[PDB]
Amino acid sequence: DIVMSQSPVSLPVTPGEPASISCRSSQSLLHSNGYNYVDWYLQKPGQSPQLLLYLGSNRAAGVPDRFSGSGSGTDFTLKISRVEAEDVGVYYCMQALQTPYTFGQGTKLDIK
Amino acid sequence: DIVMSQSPVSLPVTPGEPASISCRSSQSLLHSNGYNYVDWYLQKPGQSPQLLLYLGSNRAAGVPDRFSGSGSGTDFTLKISRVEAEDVGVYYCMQALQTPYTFGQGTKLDIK
Amino acid sequence: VQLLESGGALVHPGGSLRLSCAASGFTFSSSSFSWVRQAPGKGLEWVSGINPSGHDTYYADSVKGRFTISRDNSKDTLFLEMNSLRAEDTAQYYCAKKIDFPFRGGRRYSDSRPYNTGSLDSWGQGTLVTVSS
Amino acid sequence: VQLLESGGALVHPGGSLRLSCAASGFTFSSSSFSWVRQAPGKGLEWVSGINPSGHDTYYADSVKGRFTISRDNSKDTLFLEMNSLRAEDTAQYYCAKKIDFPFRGGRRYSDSRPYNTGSLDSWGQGTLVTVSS
Amino acid sequence: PFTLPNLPLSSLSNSRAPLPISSIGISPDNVQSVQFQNGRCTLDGRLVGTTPVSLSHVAKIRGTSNGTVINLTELDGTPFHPFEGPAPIGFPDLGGCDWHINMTQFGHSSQTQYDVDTTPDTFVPHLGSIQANGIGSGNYVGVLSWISPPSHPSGSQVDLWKIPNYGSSITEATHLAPSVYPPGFGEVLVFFMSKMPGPGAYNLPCLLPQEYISHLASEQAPTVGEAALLHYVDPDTGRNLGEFKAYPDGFLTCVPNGGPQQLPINGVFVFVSWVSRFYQLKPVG
Amino acid sequence: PFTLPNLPLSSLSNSRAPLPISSIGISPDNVQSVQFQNGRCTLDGRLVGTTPVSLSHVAKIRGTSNGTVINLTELDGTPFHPFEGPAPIGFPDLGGCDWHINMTQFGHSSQTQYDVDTTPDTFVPHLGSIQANGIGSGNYVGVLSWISPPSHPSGSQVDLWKIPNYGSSITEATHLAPSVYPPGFGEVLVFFMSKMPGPGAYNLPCLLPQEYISHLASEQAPTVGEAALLHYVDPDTGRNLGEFKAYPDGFLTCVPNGGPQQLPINGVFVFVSWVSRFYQLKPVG
Repeated sequence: DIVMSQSPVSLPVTPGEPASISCRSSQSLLHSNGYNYVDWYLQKPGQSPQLLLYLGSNRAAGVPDRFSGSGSGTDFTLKISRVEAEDVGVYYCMQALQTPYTFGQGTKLDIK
Repeated sequence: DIVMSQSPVSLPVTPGEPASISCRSSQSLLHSNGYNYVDWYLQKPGQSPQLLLYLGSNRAAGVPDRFSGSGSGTDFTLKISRVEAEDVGVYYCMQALQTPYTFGQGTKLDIK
Repeated sequence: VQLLESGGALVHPGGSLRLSCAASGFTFSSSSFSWVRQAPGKGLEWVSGINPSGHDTYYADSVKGRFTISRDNSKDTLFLEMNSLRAEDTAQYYCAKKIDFPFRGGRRYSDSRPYNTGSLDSWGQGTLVTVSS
Repeated sequence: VQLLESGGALVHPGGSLRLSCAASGFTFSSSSFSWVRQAPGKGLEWVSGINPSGHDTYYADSVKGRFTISRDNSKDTLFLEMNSLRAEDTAQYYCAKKIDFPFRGGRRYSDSRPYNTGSLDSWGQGTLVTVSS
Repeated sequence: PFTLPNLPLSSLSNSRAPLPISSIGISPDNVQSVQFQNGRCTLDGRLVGTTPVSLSHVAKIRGTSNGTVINLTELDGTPFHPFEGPAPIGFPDLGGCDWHINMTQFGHSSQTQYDVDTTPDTFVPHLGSIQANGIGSGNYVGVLSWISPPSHPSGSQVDLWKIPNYGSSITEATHLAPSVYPPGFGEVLVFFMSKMPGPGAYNLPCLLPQEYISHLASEQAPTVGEAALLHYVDPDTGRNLGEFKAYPDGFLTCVPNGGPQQLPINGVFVFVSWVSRFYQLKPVG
Repeated sequence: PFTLPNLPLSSLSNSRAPLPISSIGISPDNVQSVQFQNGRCTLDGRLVGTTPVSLSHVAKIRGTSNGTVINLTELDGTPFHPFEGPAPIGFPDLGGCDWHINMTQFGHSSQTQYDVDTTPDTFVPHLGSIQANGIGSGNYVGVLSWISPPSHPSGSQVDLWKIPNYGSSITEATHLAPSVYPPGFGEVLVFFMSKMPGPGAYNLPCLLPQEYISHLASEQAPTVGEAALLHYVDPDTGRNLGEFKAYPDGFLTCVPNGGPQQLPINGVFVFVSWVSRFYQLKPVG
């Protein structure tokens, strides 16, 4: 099925500086409706996963505007405009196009 | 058109004793729907007329159950079960079947 | 339902007048109205009537052709203008709202019900029109 | 949306267990759910999923035929029973509600919209299932 | 053609209070018949009882309070005659519970709480008069907000399967809507349950959603067989979830298997066909 | 077939507040376009803005208050994403006025008043958060009860022809419903006016009654010409009272003669035909 590779395994960043987490899918996540059925989840250390982005670029309930979804087709980028201290954790790119829903290995976004 | 005669011209009654005011129409006030399109209005001394009964026997808003409508076809009876002091006045039987709406000469219900 | 009438004044025989009935407290646009008059010492006599849309106006034979009933749905007003008055028209004029029945189903149901029924549930207090010299 | 899960306990290899997810604060009857598991130190892995009517259940290939997902719409509960457990299933199990989109027009409109979309908006805190001897 | 609204039940409203529908359920085994007055629109659109055509009238009272009695009017401001039904159109139909109504006025500020006990002798909505219970003088429009355990008889808990005593004692014809019974045959009545605010898990049952009532009233289906077999289709997938039957007095019945409380609320009642009233239903599931 | 509800307008409801319809009117000459978000259902049933399908959602907010901010949810309890429209479905659409909302809870007593100012910076219903303004912590469902003159800018009086600033500043796409204009040709927009409770003669305009919205949403008329010529028939008599035209974005327009404020409210909009958008209307009367 769909395998979601991510890059990098760890992304060291300074607070405030925009970070780019790439995720590449083995199949194209462009649906006919024009939306990219890729979700970006944030599992913080010690908590249950929470939906940050869905459908490529759309933000979920309570997601600040610093989280942006870019890219399409097969490669997508989570862009954090101003990395805060609240954003540390494991970011998973989940394919949402079809079951079994496959998550990526995750990028451990850590701050400098 | 419709002429509504009433009887009597004056009805002297004692408070509490049931009074019968007859009204006779030149045309039959029985409609096809089964209702008698005759209304009973009470004009008290010095006030605007108020609808007591409509459609033969139905009571209007705020009419106590002592006012009853009986009769049919052409002759109808306003029956006051227990005449009080609030009921003194001129009772008109208005034909409501067709325009011009003709009122009867009225019975001046007076109490002994 | 409150219906307030105004405009009654002494009119020269043959003059003119205009009685207004301003309504408050209910949907005026959906209520039929009627003007009735009571001569001094005589019984009630029904003068004219108007439907909600104002296109159907009915007149008594004694005032047909001289009185005109109309309505302003915007300002919630009912109107009766009087031309060529006679001493016979000396009377108190009431505006009465005809009885209404809630919707209760539609025209397949309501054409077998007694909803027209002519009856006047609410009345105003009337304005006195004395036609004299 | 609160989803509370319970039932996780140490199970003999090959035993059975039953994890329940009780929902409160939303119309449970109209929400799709999914069970996902996180092995200790590994990434998230999606286990099973169920629709609102409960007649459409989807399973991961590693648990197909051994886990059973069902739902009680009356008591607002979601259920995952586990039979013939293996040490590979040692994991924390979350019940997640799939995203919903308001009605917004009907099926002529919504079949061109991305409403299925798989995404899990709300998650429970998971119950730990350790399969050991 | 007879049609029911093609909208999910989650998106419709209860017919006895202005609330969203939360479940589909059955009656407790102690309750055989129910006699709701609101939510009573026959399948040919003949509204009976105190049921209005729009939700802007459901569970609303309008009238003039004298400080001691609220003289009820219709919601359009015109006077009320006992001729129509047991109470003004849209009057609340919740028995076995105390009403609480939010009251406002055209032209003024300051909404006010109106607590209504439906047991006492002065609660005679058929004579066009309910008790004021402290509501100041004036013309008011109020809507039902939340409910409570009844004040009499004290100790009884909420039984939303009853209707309030509308007064109208022995002599008069009460114009009450007739009771609706389970059509026998191992068939039980189905009720659309909406969560009422109140100190408990109050599931208010209604026989039809309000949008159903408006669709049946505006449509006025000329042809009614003995019953209308319905299916409860899931719109995302298109699989039938269980068959119900609508009787001409305007209710749905089904035979559970142990269900209808197990069905989701995001489905759509599609009118399937016209069936006889002896037609055997498959159990829910 | 495209159909509008065959119910009198007196019996329907406004689409921006749960209220009965009282008049049909036009806009003041200073207002050319209006941008209502509720009451926006195209003639093919595509609900846009924050318009719900039932009146049980109109002018209602549900959310969890932290004591400082009400985190809005959808009325079904599920979380809200800015993806749908400018605010949760059914969010109040009254601009130029202060809202007042009656708030209740499932499981508790004691309805509570919630006064809402729609001007301040913390009123950002697009980010799923409005100001609590004293509402205690917890999950609440509230309905709009009455309105008031705005608190800012002080001195301005009620202008129900505007919509509240839904936040969602420069960068984002606001999902606001597009403005609706008088199509020209001397035509002016027609608004269903319902009396709102409030310290004045507040006539709230809506483009379509709510039952119209539900009928168009459930029907999903496949075929839409350029416009839908309507007549406003008086049901008791059957005489046409004046022709209107419905444009596909879901509004009615007419040429007054001096209207449409002169028409009664007990009529019924019968869909007459499909016309072009240049089709000339007869003046009202």
